[PDB]
Amino acid sequence: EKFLVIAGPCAIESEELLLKVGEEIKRLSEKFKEVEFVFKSSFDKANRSSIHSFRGHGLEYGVKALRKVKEEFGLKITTDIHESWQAEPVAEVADIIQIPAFLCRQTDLLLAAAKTGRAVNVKKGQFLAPWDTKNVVEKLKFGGAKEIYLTERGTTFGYNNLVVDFRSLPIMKQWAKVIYDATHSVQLPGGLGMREFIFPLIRAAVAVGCDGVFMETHPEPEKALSDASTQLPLSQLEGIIEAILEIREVASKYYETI
Amino acid sequence: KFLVIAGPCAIESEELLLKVGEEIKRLSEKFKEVEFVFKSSFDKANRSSIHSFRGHGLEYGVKALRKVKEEFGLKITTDIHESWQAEPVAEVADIIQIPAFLCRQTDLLLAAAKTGRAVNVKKGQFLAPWDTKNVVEKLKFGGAKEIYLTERGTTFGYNNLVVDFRSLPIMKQWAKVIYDATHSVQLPGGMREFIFPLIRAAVAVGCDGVFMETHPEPEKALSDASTQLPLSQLEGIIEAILEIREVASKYYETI
Amino acid sequence: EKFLVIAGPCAIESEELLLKVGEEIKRLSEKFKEVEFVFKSSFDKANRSSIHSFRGHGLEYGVKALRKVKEEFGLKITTDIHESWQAEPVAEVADIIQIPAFLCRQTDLLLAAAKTGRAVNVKKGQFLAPWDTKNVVEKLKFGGAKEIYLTERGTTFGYNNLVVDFRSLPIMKQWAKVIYDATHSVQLPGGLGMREFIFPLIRAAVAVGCDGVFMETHPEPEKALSDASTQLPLSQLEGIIEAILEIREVASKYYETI
Amino acid sequence: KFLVIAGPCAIESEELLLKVGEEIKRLSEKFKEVEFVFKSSFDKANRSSIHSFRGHGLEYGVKALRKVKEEFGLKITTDIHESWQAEPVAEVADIIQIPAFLCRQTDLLLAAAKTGRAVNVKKGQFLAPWDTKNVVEKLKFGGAKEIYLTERGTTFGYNNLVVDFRSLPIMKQWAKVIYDATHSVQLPGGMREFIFPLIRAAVAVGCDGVFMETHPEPEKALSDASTQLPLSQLEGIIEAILEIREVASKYYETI
Ligand SMILES: CCC(OP(=O)(O)O)C(=O)O
Ligand SMILES: CCC(OP(=O)(O)O)C(=O)O
Ligand SMILES: CCC(OP(=O)(O)O)C(=O)O
Ligand SMILES: CCC(OP(=O)(O)O)C(=O)O
Repeated sequence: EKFLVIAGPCAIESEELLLKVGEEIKRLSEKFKEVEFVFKSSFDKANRSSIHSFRGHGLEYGVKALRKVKEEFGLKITTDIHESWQAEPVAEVADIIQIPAFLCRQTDLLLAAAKTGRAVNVKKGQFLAPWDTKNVVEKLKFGGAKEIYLTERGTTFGYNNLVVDFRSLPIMKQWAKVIYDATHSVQLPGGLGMREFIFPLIRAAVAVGCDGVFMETHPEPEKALSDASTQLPLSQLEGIIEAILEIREVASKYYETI
Repeated sequence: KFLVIAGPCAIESEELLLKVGEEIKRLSEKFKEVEFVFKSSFDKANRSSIHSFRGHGLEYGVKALRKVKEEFGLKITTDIHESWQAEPVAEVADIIQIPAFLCRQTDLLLAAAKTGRAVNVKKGQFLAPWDTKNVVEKLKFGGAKEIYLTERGTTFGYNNLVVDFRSLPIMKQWAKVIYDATHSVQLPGGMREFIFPLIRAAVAVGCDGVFMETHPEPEKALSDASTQLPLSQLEGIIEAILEIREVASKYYETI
Repeated sequence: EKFLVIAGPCAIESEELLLKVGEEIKRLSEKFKEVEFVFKSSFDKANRSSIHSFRGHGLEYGVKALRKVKEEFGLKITTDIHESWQAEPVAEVADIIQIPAFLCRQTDLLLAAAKTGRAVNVKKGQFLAPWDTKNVVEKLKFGGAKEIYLTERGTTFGYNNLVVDFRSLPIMKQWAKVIYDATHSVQLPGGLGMREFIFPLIRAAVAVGCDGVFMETHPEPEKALSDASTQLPLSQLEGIIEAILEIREVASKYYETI
Repeated sequence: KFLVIAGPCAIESEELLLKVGEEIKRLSEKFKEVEFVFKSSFDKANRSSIHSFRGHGLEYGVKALRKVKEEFGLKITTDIHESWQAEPVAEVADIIQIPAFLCRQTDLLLAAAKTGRAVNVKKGQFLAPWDTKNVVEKLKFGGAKEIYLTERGTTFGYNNLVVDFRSLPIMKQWAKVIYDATHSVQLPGGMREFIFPLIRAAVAVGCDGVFMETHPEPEKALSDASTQLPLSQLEGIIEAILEIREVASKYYETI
């Protein structure tokens, strides 16, 4: 099946930033024709740890910016919602509506996304066990969602640390397509992440077997207004994608049937 | 004064709230040194299953809670799940409760703070004790002056929560601390036998209040049936923690 | 029942150190007649993280020193063993043979301690679940142990951190007397512990209900050759004991029947 | 060359070792680029129950292992549990294995190092990856020159282990790293369905070898019956990880 690569800057710092990253993602989409690229960027970081951290420029501005990326590059779009009322307006541009990890159990939010007719990707909560995502999928199907994804992004392991239990991939695959979040899984919650572990863990993900990967990427991560310690330098995206496609190919014959 | 937040998990009916409200009113008159706050949720917005009980809506809930306050003169507290709910809930709620999964949702915290009411945030199962400092800062920036942080367990492997009592003294540095005796022993996706033992630990360590879900017939409760405390056992547990607190308070560490 | 207080310097730095601490423990034993005091000190720290850390002066020297404490103060003695051959020689002086947390599953060590006729106290491994101590007790009873204790000393919680799940107290009480280790439960494994949490957690232990407490104490912890960050200053011992006896008394009527 | 440590969990009989040894010898001839090491324990010294199978003793075990080496020319490895066992086990064991629960026992490590043999330490379920540096230092101080560290899972709540693959690159800084594919999925006090998936992850991340318990009829094994790999499936898994390693190795990070 066509492998999914969800990538883009963590936050919509500006429409300019989006177009710059979008241009590169479009270039890669022309090279890796076996991959379905989906451009991602949040119009609002509604759960920052600090009240002083960057959040965004609003839903209106964000949707407009994402619409520009789609119009200029013909790329599919995904962004996350935080409250039920945002589902409808976001659905006007987003091909995939993303549900934040902390909100994976909020029934009304899931239902709001599901009734839009768009695909829905739920980030698995850091508090959730793999088998408990079955009910998350059930809620979505109940709400009308026909294309559902579950994203592995790490599990609470002691304080300010996340561990990736790769057994979650084959478990969740039982009821939905599975995406591996390569950048959030190495973040150290409330720590201030370890970028040195992004590549090795993404290699593990495709060796185990998943339906796609999620990666935050920015031209200059150190200057990012969010996830500055974990966003992947844009220039490194192509090489990482080539590597995972190669590993996926050689491991694919061994992927177990669900 | 020591706070005791109690009531049925969900507003299954105003009748249920009245029955429980009558008992909490009685204890309220018996333990004058304790500040009682009646609690019940108008909506269980985060149930695991789509087929589980959620409630009768916000309007019916605020109505029933209004009835408890008017008929018994008890303070009220209930939780909100989206920003728009803050204002209407504040009409009756003396303390607005923020769900554990939603303790990092900035707009929900700000919305609650804006009402002028007290705010009690359930510490997320994913949050470290020291990371609650930023939660308090959001509420203060939002205008809140009476702020509570509630210990309700931390993710410990799958489908299990552990109470790290070191959290009580840590969180006390920036807010009043409440110990949730019923959700702390629940097994996500619990054991009532551990409720009393751990609540005794909480007061021995030192906290500003305790939170307990109580129901006349927990077995029939439409929510948290395995952990809600039988109404008839509430008085005994309250007297027990007051006695333990009386002796232990001598040793509570300064701030 | 008579509450147990197991206390003493972590390691047998010298026979002098033992006598100094022993004198204070003897004084307290005369005051707190409702408490059964047991003097503790390790003749060898056989599991230090670093090869460069202090271990001890040998079994022979240690046993001799402990024998001096018992002879001079009439105090019961306890120390830990690391290999089966040490059980017999240690049993000559130790009233209670202690089994290290990492070795709580080593069948031969438990059996070696059990056949001596002495009481045996097993530190619950940081990897062990409360209900899995039932088999530990079974092994001991099988080996002839008639007086058995299980000691709560924390559980692995992420990296370099331990958490005390107080539910373990009533669970383990089902099959053995339970001791709460107040100083090791706050240590941060391979961290370099937080002494500020020793007192609050010990208060929790007696409120929940246990059969005794274990505390490492040293005249000048900062100068200790082991557990310098967690050993309780000797001058603070009396006050801590008074406090837990007071809390135990008021909470005792509520202790659940196993 | 890549290391593959395999064999039945316990020496249930020299006959069993011979049957498994014959297959490992065959694969040894098929995969010349791989260094095979035959493994089996002469004693399961840490069983949960006093009534569980331990083995036939050290003498019978070393005897059977000697038979495997002599009859097949395969390297040998078995674990020790007390210091005195190091010398006699070293008579046949090319690699002395240190149990996970015993990875911090200084005298056991030194005893193993003194024999002059290679030493493979199972990382304790309680140990952080970076804390294995001190384990290596003990062995070096003891005279060991060939040192391995084996990833076998970390305590994750109760009766569960999680494999934090970040450990592979971290431990590689100071020793050769082996991934234990069978114990990493066992549930303390497991699921065979996760063995292959995680071993694929291990080679994709990068390691120096893999450890696998294999038995002709795992269902009848007297130890780790729920996780031992059926002998007939070993060849396929080895070929699979060699292919994945061949492609993935291009991306292994430098030291
Ligand atoms: C909050 C934002 C976010 O992800 P989580 O919900 O998994 O943390 C994101 O991908 O932008
Ligand atoms: C969801 C409801 C709830 O608490 P948590 O947010 O701590 O789970 C409650 O107290 O009703
Ligand atoms: C190793 C020494 C030791 O305890 P643990 O086994 O619980 O760590 C002790 O109390 O001396
Ligand atoms: C006990 C035996 C054992 O391994 P651990 O020490 O990792 O559990 C083994 O590989 O035989």
